[PDB]
Formats: sequence, C-alpha cells, structure tokens
Amino acid sequence: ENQKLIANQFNSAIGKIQDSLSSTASALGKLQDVVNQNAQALNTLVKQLSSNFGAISSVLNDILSRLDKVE
Amino acid sequence: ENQKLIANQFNSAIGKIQDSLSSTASALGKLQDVVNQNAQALNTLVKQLSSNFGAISSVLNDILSRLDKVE
Amino acid sequence: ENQKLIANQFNSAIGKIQDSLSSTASALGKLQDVVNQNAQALNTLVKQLSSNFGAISSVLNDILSRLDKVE
Amino acid sequence: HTSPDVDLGDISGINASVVNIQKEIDRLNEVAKNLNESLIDL
Amino acid sequence: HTSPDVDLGDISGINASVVNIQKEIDRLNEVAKNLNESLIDL
Amino acid sequence: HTSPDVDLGDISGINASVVNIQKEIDRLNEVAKNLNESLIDL
Repeated sequence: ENQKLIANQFNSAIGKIQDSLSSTASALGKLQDVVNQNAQALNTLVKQLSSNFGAISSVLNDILSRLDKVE
Repeated sequence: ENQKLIANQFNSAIGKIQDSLSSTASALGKLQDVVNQNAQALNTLVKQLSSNFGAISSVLNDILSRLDKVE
Repeated sequence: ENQKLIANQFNSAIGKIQDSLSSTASALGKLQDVVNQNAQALNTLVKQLSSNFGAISSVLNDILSRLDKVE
Repeated sequence: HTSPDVDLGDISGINASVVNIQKEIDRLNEVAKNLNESLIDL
Repeated sequence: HTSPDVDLGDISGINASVVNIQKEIDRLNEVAKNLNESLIDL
Repeated sequence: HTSPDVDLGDISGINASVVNIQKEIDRLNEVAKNLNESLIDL
C-alpha cells in the first residue's frame, strides 16, 4: 500500500517535472529567437547608419568644398 | 525502513527541484524584462534617429538650395 | 523487488533531472552573456552616435554661419 | 545651375521584437507550488 | 540677415539595461550537484 | 583659403552577438521525453 503511494506520488512528480521542462524549453526557445532577432536588428541598424553617415560625410565635404570655392 | 528512506530521499529531491524551478522562473523573468527593455530602447533609438536624420536631411537640402542660389 | 525498481527508477529520474538542470544553467548563462553583450553594444552605439551627432551639429552650425556671412 | 536632393537611407523598418514567456514562467511557478501535492506522507 | 541654430534631438537618455541572473545559475548548478545526495542507496 | 575634411566617428565595429542554445533546448526536450522511461510500473 505504501509502495503504491510512493509510485503514484513519483509518477505525479515526474509528470509535473516533464511539464516544467517543456515550459523551460519553450521559454528558452522564445528568448533565443527574440535575442537573435534583436541582434540582427542592431546589426542592420549599424550597417544602415554606417551608410547614412558616409552619405552625410560626402555631402558635408562637398558643401565645405563649395564654400571654399565661394570664399 | 527502506520505505522511509525512499520517502525521505524523494521529499528531499522534490524540495531541491522546487528550488530549481523557482530559480529558473526568476531567471526567465529577469531575462524577459531585460530583453524587453533593450527592445524598447532599440525602438526608441530608431525613432529618434529617424527624426534626427529627417532634420539633417531638411537642413542639408536647405543648405544646398542656398548654395545653388549663391552659385 | 518493487523497492529496487522504485529506487532504480528514482535514480534514473534524478540523473535525467540533473542533466536537465545543467542544460538549463548553461542556456541561462549563454543567454545572459549574449544579452549583456548586446546591451553594451547598444550603449556603445548610443555614445558614438551622440558624439557623431554633436560633430554634425557643430559642422552644420559652422556652415550656416559661413552662409550667413556670405549672404 | 542646379543642386540634387540628398535622400538619406531609411531606417524606420528596423524593429526589435518583444518576448512573451509569461505563460511559461507562470507554469513553472505553478508546478513549483503543485509539487507539494506530490510529497510522500507514509 | 540671420541664421538659426540647428538643435538636433538628444538621444543620450537611451540606455540598455543589463541582466544579473548569476545567483539563479549558481543555484541551479548547486542543486544539480546536491541532487547526488538524494540518490537512494537501499 | 582652405577647408578641413570632416571625419566622422566610425561605428562599424559595433556588433551584436548571437546566442546558440539549441543544444540545451534539444537536451531539455529529450529529457522531458525520456522521463517517461523512468515512470514506475509496479
């Protein structure tokens, strides 16, 4: 009788621990996906900003050269 | 006697697993909070940068128009 | 005989749960490292962008002053 | 004489997703609380 | 004649937080090590 | 007369790492599936 109680409690605990492990795996997967998406977003932002700052640099040097020619 | 040993070891293991599950939940909550805060930070950065680049664009077109009028 | 079965199943489950806890700890450590690295990256980006926008602001005010002197 | 229009690259499309794992955290805490119902009382 | 001062939007306030879950990782590893003390030796 | 060249600060070195914990997620799911082999059948 005590053996059946031990077995039932152990099976219940193992089922709950399986649920907890599935939840942990799902949460870690979602966190990995979101962290990687934000990493790609930051990298795309840095690349686009490098392009934009290069464009601004070119335009500003051109404007400075025009001003030098004028004055 | 062996039943009491099994029950004691099982209760100890269940307590330790409860501690581990609480720690995992706390860690996942902190990670979620920080990931979401950094996501909001990146979004705010993109919005403010869009505003700033629009301002720079307007100012640069104005300067180019002034230079065109001068020369 | 049932006691030996209970003990063997419990030891197997505890070993598997130890493996799962080690995996969860490793995953949380990697996630922490990557989240903190991306946070430092975003902070460095904000600092460098503040510097760059200050430089652009200074240059643009200088160009506007030159244009004011010319016209 | 003329001057071109300086069109800067658009970055408005860059977006950072948000994570929603509150269901999993709640399930973990619920299991940590429910494991008390699995303790053996001989 | 005059020229205005171009004030660009300030972005210095944008900050990214850091996570500190080393306590939880240490507790998980400690429990994974301590579960050896819960093995049944009949 | 002359005009200097405006060199803007380089930000290309700023990079965001990526996380690879698929091994750990796979191990967690594998253990959650294998714990069925540890159920007691008296």
